[PDB]
Order: sequence, then structure tokens, then C-alpha cells
Amino acid sequence: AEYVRALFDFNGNDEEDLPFKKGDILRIRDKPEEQWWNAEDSEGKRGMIPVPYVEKYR
Amino acid sequence: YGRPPLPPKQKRK
Repeated sequence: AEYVRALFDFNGNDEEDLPFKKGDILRIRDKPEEQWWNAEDSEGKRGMIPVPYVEKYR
Repeated sequence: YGRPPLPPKQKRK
């Protein structure tokens, strides 16, 4: 599994987006395009996240 | 590093 750490807050704009806060750890579910990935948060919510706002987390 | 611009959404796989 791949997890990322949010570097910035993301409020979301489109219905499909997953909003998150700086420091949130998100699971990556799939990578449909280079800069937008499908992720899930600890509350079970799913949606698209901007790849430039996150960092690999180990 | 600052904060990078929000990326455009493109055609998906």
C-alpha cells in the first residue's frame, strides 16, 4: 500500500475532490492521471487529491 | 518551496 502526507490544506473545488488538512495521512487507491490521484482518508471518505500537495510517507 | 499551483485536471486512464 502507498500512503502520502499532506503538505498543505486542500479545501476541494469539484464534487469529486477529497478535502484534507496539512499533515493528514491519506491512502492512495489508484492513479488515473499524473497529478490527480484517488485517495481515502481515515474516516473512509474517498476522492481525488492534487499530487503536488502531498509527499511520500513511510 | 512555497506552495505549488493547483494542477489542471486532464484525461484519465
